[PDB]
Amino acid sequence: GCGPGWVPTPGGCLGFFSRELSWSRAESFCRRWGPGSHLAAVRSAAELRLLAELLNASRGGDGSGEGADGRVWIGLHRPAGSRSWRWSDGTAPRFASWHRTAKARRGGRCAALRDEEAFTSWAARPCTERNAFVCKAAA
Repeated sequence: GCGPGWVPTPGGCLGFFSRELSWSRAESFCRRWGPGSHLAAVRSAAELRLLAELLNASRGGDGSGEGADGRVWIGLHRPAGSRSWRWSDGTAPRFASWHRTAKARRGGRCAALRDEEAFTSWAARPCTERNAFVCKAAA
C-alpha cells in the first residue's frame, strides 16, 4: 500500500522527484523518508521495466505526477577509493544495465538512468551534477 505519488515495486515503493539535486543530496533526500529509503536500486530487468514505466509515464496517472524529462539518478555509485560500484541500499550487485559503450562507463562515479533509450540503461555521470532522481522506500 504505497501512498499517493508513489508506486509499488517488489519490496517497497518508488517515488520520482523532478527537483534536480547532486547524487549525494538526492540520496540524503531519499534517506529522509525513513530507514530503508534510498535512491532506487535496480535488482532485475523486471524491476527496471517498472522503473521505466514510472519515469517515461507514456500512459499512466494517479493524481499529480508526470514523467522524467532527462537523466535520473539511481542508487549505484563508486565511493572514492573503491574500485567497484555499489548500491546505496545495501543490496549486493546482481543486475546491471550499463549503456554498452566505453564513454557511458566513465566520466563520473555516480549512475543515472538515460532518457535516450527510455530509461532502460544507465551511465556514469559527475556526482556533483544536478539531476532529477527516484527513491525506493523499502518495507
